[PDB]
Formats: sequence, structure tokens, C-alpha cells
Amino acid sequence: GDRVADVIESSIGDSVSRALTHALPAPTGQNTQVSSHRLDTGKVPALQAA
Amino acid sequence: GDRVADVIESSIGDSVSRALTHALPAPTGQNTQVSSHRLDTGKVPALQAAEIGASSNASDESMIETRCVLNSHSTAETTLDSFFSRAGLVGEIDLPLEGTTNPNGYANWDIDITGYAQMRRKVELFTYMRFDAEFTFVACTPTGEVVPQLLQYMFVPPGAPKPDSRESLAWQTATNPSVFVKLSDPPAQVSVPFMSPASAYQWFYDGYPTFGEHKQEKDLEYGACPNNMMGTFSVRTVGTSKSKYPLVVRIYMRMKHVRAWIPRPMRNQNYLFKANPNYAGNSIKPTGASRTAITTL
Amino acid sequence: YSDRVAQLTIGNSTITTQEAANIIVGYGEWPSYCSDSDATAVDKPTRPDVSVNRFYTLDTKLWEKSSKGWYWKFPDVLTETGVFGQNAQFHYLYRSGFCIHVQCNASKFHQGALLVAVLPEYVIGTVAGGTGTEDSHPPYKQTQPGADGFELQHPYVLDAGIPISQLTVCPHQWINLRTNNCATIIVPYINALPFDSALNHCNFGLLVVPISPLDYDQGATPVIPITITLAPMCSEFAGLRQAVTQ
Amino acid sequence: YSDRVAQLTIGNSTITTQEAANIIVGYGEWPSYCSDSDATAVDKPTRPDVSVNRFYTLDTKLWEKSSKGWYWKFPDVLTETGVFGQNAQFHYLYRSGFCIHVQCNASKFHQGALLVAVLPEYVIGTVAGGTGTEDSHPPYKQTQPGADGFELQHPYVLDAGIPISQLTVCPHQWINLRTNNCATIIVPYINALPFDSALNHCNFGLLVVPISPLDYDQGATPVIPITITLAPMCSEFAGLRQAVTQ
Amino acid sequence: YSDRVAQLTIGNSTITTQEAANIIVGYGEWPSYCSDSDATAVDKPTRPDVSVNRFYTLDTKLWEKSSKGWYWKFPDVLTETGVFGQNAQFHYLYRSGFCIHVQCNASKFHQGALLVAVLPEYVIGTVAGGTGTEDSHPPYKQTQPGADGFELQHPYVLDAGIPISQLTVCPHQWINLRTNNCATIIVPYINALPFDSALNHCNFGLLVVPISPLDYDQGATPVIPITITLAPMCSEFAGLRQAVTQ
Ligand SMILES: CCCCCCCCCCCCC/C=C/[C@H](O)[C@H](N)CO
Repeated sequence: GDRVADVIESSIGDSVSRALTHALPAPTGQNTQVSSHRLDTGKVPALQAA
Repeated sequence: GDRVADVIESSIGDSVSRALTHALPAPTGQNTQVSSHRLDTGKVPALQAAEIGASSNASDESMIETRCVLNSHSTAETTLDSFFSRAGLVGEIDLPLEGTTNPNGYANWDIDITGYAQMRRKVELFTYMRFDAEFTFVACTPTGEVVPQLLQYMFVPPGAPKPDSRESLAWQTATNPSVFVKLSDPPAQVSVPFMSPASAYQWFYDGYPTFGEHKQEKDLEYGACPNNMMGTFSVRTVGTSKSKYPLVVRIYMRMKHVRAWIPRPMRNQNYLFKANPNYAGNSIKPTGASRTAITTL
Repeated sequence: YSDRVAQLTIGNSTITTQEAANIIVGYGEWPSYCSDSDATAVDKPTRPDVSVNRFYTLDTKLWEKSSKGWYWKFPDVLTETGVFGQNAQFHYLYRSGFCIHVQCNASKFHQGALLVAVLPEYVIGTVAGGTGTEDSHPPYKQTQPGADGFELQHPYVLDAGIPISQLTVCPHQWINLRTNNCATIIVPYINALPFDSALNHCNFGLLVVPISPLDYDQGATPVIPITITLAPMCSEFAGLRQAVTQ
Repeated sequence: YSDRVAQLTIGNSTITTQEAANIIVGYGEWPSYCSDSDATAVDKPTRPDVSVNRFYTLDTKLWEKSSKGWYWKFPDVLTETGVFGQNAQFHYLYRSGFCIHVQCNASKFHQGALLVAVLPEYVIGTVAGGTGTEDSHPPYKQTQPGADGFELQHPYVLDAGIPISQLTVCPHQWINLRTNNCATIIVPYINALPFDSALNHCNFGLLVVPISPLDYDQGATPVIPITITLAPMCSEFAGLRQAVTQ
Repeated sequence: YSDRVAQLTIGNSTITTQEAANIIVGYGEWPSYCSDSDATAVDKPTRPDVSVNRFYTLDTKLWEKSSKGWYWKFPDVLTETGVFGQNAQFHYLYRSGFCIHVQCNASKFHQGALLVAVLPEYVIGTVAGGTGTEDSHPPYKQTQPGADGFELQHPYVLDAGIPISQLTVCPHQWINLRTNNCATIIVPYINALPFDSALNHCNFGLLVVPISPLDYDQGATPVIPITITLAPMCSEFAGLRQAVTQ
């Protein structure tokens, strides 16, 4: 139609830099919550891929 | 309890064929929606497994940034009716004055669509076909000259008396259809209904028509389904004294109200015989042209 | 849930597989019993169910590094096998679809790809005397091989003038050794008639043929067998008589 | 859904991968066009879009068992390549981010790990006459190698006094042969200016360098190539003039 | 979520695994502290928690191609190890369950299967002089081997007249080299008493024994070790006195 669609939708000229992360306040060092034992399958924090 | 449960639940005798897919309307070619760049993990259209047995579902909108296209290209030309409503050569009947061939102005032709590759291969694309037909009969001399002769075409369905003479008693045609044309008149044209005992004609019968032992004698009857053997075709002079002119009759078939069913690969070897897919064994040809190297054009 | 792990239970038979492709439903149409509007015979058919509707292991070919490929003609494969074939002999009319499970597995250091295909009305032609001037016809052992099946004369041409180059039209499934180890095809009763002889006529033909050749180094396994398994679905028989064979 | 299987489609280019790590978004910030508040040039820039925003395959190094590692300087790599480089030559001002897809695959019996890194303003220093008493400077072929790239003099020091021991600060991604076979880095336009020359200034530098050496037994493949692919995103050009080069 | 990837964190210990079977909960019953209705001692027990409730690596046997299998007797394995054993010595009464993580990994070209089993009250018998006419008894080093454990005299008979042919009754878990590389068994305090001596009595016995032998070609690794790890859960000690040992 009028005008062409690939111009209407087109994101050309998008001004604002899309933020993947926002800043949080850290006046103090992070506090530590209490923890207990955990013997489960699937939940595995230690294993990671560098 | 009463009655037994494995009969109550049992799906034995389920009549309707469970449809995995329904047909949608496609008057125009598919339109193309606009596309943008995509850099994601998990969404991957291009990667597919041909092992499955399915065709590539990957659409062009997800392989390249595309514009909008309002496609209005019609798909009508690509339909079974508009693809088969083309009259093609299916028979040539010769009536010479004196030769090896039929010399008494009466020829009999057991009706076989094949024997002419172009009309055959087009038709051999499908295994089962159901259609009405429109037959045209062109009569002339071997030079193409038009002469004042009077022919009689007669349709002889299976079991009906076949003519054994130019002046046979079967030419009374008290029941079976026959047509009286002059060569002066334009080609005779006749509409024909679908008259197989089966729901469709078969271009392929993977079996024998008879029971018992199949020794090397009755081995030529392999692939013979009488359901699409619709009888014989006969021509007269007409009598009673022999004709004065050499004659040639060409039969043309046009299909209408066509309904083919299951698709078939397409012949790549020279046809050699009627109702028989034999081929020259030492002269096996590739399906298409060939080049010198795969890295050159 | 996963796509490649499958299990097929019919009657008292059960096939498991962990490295498969998705199941093909033939022509997008599940096998079914014959309606009272399609049928024409007035006889009340027998639907033996479990006894005949089950998997049959009928052959096992050895896929050698240079093989042309084989084929089988259905339903002539079972005619002497099990209680299915018994019903197919004592009766004149028969109706069924099949669940073909072709299977072939190797290591991860093997390579090659099979092509499983179900070609309806697979009529077989002969080499016409090598020159083309002989209207010879195939023997009974070629058109109706049965149990052991038949090796192709030439694989390019499908022994019928038609090219294997476009066999993937009719319901097919590849067995590519680096991804899957079995193919599964479910076909319905494909015929222009509601019933047929089952002895004289063969509804279709299974074409197991390699396109990319089997290959392997000097490993510890050179014997790689392809095994054919099938199972009649919604089987019906009518026109009872004496036991008749080939 | 999965994390390692990815597809990257830009313009008329498309990259597939089945054994990858997750995509890195540079500094947690997607590439964008220049605002009317950051810009200063009054010219109406050209944003050619599809024609220049697409993947380019520019080099393929052979990862030998004893290699020091290589680098490329952006955006001098494309200046003579495609219709991107054409715009970068006829214009004075340029702006774009990139989508770098470094790729290198081997068997499961190979081992080794690459380190893909995007270091902004990668200024290169020289060995000061071996002794330290010579203020020499690198040639043009070292600071702006372009297509073929440049092999490191010394890899420990990054040819600039800085240690590779802490290069994983700036956006990086490892290519460890036993887990992934490709790295992907998306960077935005990283500069203190809204636009720059693209010929004189180089926004950053791609550092492909192995830390754990490639190794393999006497197998059947010793030629393991690393291939560099990149794609400009949100490209803008301003200040039109005649075609100018290096 | 997945079934084979697991992590076990107790106290300041942590075990990771990527190729495991699901965790067995002994007799479908999680370990617990002793109620005030089951207990009989009036002493206020010590429940040291973290210090003693943690993983201990106590032994590592070498699984050779022809090994009969080994066993350990609990809780005599820890009596000289850590701050758990300290509490078990200074006290008369003890109560705890365990979290046994037997571990053994090889390549994909290795084969073999271990059988990890927890058999409560595993009393050991002797070969009665070969003929059967001698009421001999096992030494201390056989009934209470401790750290290094003991190799079976005969594995078929479990050195007690009982058959290993039916050991999979009591909580077990296979270590089949082609699927898993570790077993995990969580047992509660299994005894007819709320507390026991921990030195004199042994609540159960860990039986690590191969049924399908380890095998491998002339590869690059013939040393395949099995490693035993355990962790006391809900530990209680009562009846304080001087330090006493074996
Ligand atoms: C007035 C004369 C009209 C003649 C009517 C004839 C109509 C016949 C319809 C075509 C039937 C199918 C043709 C036969 C199939 C093949 O030729 C072979 N049987 C293949 O085996």
C-alpha cells in the first residue's frame, strides 16, 4: 500500500541505546543470607561455562 | 462387567480416515511479509533434518531481510483440469489400399492411451486418475488430402462382438455407440464418461490379473488390470465394395473433470512398449544433461 | 518430551528406538477401516485385530560397501508368515495399511545414508534384451519376491524407467548413519478399490536403497545389517474359501 | 529452546551454528543509530541499511600447534570490501557497530582453546630496538593490516606493554574445542565522538589468540582453520566527497 | 531441569557431577534427628552440625580388569578422620545417616559396570578351614577395615553365605561406564536402637563390586580409580567421656 511497509516498520534511525542492564544502588557491601544443605538433581550453581 | 470392556472401548471399525491435514484456499501465490534482522539463540529456521522425510519449512522471511509483496499470481494454470484439458495424440489408425497392414478398410484398435510418449509421460505422473473424456477423430489421406469418403467409427466395449470383416454383421450397431462421418465434414468429436469398475483408472497394476501358477508362459499378463481396458475401437469403409482412397485416422483425447490421486516419479527412459515399463538395458541414459566438472558451468 | 525417542506398541509387539527421525504418516492420513459407503461386498468381514495386527520381522539384508539396494512388494511379504498370511490365503478380499519400521545402526565412526521409500503400485520392468528389442517380462520371483526380497538390477532407473532421483515424492524417510538409526513409515490402504486379492495385487513396494555409500575405516565391525519390520493396521478379510497360495 | 544452537540473519546473510556459547552484547548495550542530541554534523547522513549491514567473510587463518595469535583493526578490515567500504571511502564521517562471528571447529579428539576479544582503541607499540633505547613506530602494515590481519610479535605482552593476562575485561568469548566451535561478539559504536573517519581512526581491535595450545594425535586432520566473519550494524555515513583510500 | 546433572552441598563441602543417575533415598525415608519419644538417654546430646556434617574423601581403589570388589564398614571409616571421628571417640552414643557418593569415570571407549550397595548389618563370615570343619572368626582388620577397606575373599558369596545375586534388594545404584560415572546413596540411621557405640557396632556396609568387568583396548589410559566419598547427616552424640579408640 502507501507508503511501502518495509519503511513503516523499519527500525532505521532508532535513537536510544537499548540497555541490557540497569544500575542498582550499592552503598554497603552485599549482605549474606543464611544457607542450608541441598542435595538435588538439576539445580547446579557451581557448574558453569567460561 | 457386561459386556466386556475391550470391546466397548475398542476402536475396531472406525470408518472415517483421520485427516492429518486440511486444504486451504490459494487463489494467489503466497504474499511476502516484511522481515528484519534477528540475532538470537534457540530460534533457528535454517537448520533442519532431511532424515525426517519432510520438506524444508524454512521461509524466505527468516533467511533474508525481505520487503512486502502482495502476490496476486494465479495458481489456476497449475490445476489438474487446466493441465490435462489438452488434446493429445493417442492413436493412429491406418487403412491402406494394399499393404502389410489392414487392407480391407476395417481396422480394430484395442484402446490403449499409451503408445505415444508425450501424452503418456504427462499422464504417468500420477498412479490413479479419474476423468471424463472428449475424443476427436481426424481423418485424411497419407498426404493430408481431403477426399469424399464415408467412415464409420464404432466403440466396442468389452465383450461386445468385434468386427471380423469390412461388412461384418456387427456393423448394425443396435446398441454400442458408432459414429458416421464424411471426410468432408470437420473432425468428429465425442464426450466420454468415466466408465471403469474401479473408482479410478490405473496407469500401474503391480500384479497379475489371474490366479494359479505364473510360469514363463502367462508372464506377459503381469501389469494387466482390465479395469482400464475399455474395449476395442473399430472403423468401417463403409462397404460393400472396397474403398478407392488410402485413409488415415488420428485419435485425440482431451480430459475434463480430472481427479488424479497419488503422485509418481517422472519417466526418464525411452518408452518401448504399450502397458509395459521395459527399457533398453545397455542404453541407460541420465535423467538430464551432464557437464565436464562440478566446479565448472 | 523428545522427537527422536519413540516406542511403537501394536498387539503383543513392541519396538523401541532412541535415535530416530519423526514418524511419517504416509499421505497425511491415518489408516482406517472401510466405511459402509465405500465397500461393495455384502459379506460381513473378519477383523481379527491383535492376532494379525502386530510387528513382523521378515528379513535382514547386509549393507555392504557396494550395494545397489533392495525392495519388497506388499503385502506379498507376509503371505506365508504368521496368522495374518493365513487370513490372506483363506480369503479372497483383503484390506490393511502397514507400519514399516526399517532399522539399521552403526557406530559414530561409520557413515552412509539409506533411503526408505513407499512407492504405491511399484510395477517392475525388464532390461529389454540389452538392446531394447525384446518385450520380455519379469519372473514371479522378481515381481513377487516375498520374504527375502530382491536386489535391484539397476538402482538409478528404478527397474521401471522411472528415476530414483525423484523418489522422495511418495512417503519416504532417510536413514543417515550420523543422525538416525531407523526409519518409520505409516501408510493407509492405498488402492482404488475397497478390497483386493492380496495375492495377485500388491498395494505398494518398499524401496530400501543407499544413495551415499556405507564407509568405514579398518575398525572392529564390517557387518552392518539392515532389518525390515512391518505391522498390518486395521486388517479386514472377506470372501472366505479354501486355502490358496501363489 | 536451547542456548548453544543459534542463527544470525542480517540483510541477505545468514550464519548457523549448533555448538556455540551464548551471545555477548558487548558492554550490555545494543548498537543504535546516533541521536539528534549527540550528533553535531548538520548533514543528513545516509543509512544504506541492507546493502552494507550484512556478514562479511574476510580472512581464514590456519591455527597451527605453535601459533602466537593474530589481530585485526576495525573498521579497516572492510575498507576495500563490499559496498560498505565504498560508503566508507566516499564519506568523511562514519558510524557503526559490528557483529563479529569468529568460527573454528575440530573433532572431539582435538583440544585447545581460543580467546576472542574486542579491545577498543587497541594501540600497538614496538619493540624499542630490543634494548629500549629507540623510539621507533609501527609501519602502516602493522597498525592497519586490513584483510589478512597481523601476527603478534609477542602474545604475552599485547604488543603495547599491556598483559593478555587480563584481556577478558573488555567483551570476550572463548572458543574451547571441547564445548563450543564459534564465538559471537556484538559491539556498539564505541567512541567519544558521534562520528569518525573510519580510515584514519580504528574504533577497536579483534584479538584472536590461543592460550591453551591446539593439540591432536596422528589423526586424519591437521589443518584446523579459524575464520573471521563480521557484520556492520546501524551504519551511518556523512560528509560526502570523492573516493579516498589509505 | 535435568536428571543426570546434580550438585551436593553439605557444610563446607560440594560435589558436582554431570553424568549421574537419580539420587536414591535409601528406604524412601529422609535422615532425621532422634525424637524425644524414641530416645531413652537423658543426656542432652551435641549436634555439632556443619563441622561434622560434610563430605569426606577416605579412599580410592584402582579398578583393575580382574578385581573381586571391595567393601567398607560404617561408621568405622571416619573414626580417625576429621572432627566427626573426634566426637565419635569422646562419646559413647552416636547417631547419624550418611550421603555416600561413590565415583568412577572413564572414556566412552571403556566398558564395565559397578554395583554400589548399602547392606545394613553386613556381618562377615570366614572360609571354615576350606573344608567346613573349623569355627574360625575374622580378624579385626577384616570386620573393621576402616580407611583402606577390604578386598572380598569371594565375591559370589558375600563372605557370609548370602548371594550377591540378590544384593539389589537393599538400597543400591549401578555405575555403568556407558551412562553414569557416579552413584549416590542417602541412608537414614538404620538401627533398632536410637543410639549406638559407633566403635563397637557398625550400622551398615558399603559394597562396591563390579559385575560386568572393566575392559578397554590398548588406549591411553589403563588406570581407572574408584573413589569413595561420604557425609554424615543429622549427627548426634551423647554420653561424654575420655577419648577411646579401637
Ligand atoms: C467412440 C470411441 C470412444 C472410446 C472410449 C475409450 C475411453 C477409454 C478411457 C481410457 C482408459 C484408460 C486407458 C488405458 C490405460 C493404459 O493405456 C494401459 N491400460 C496401461 O496399462
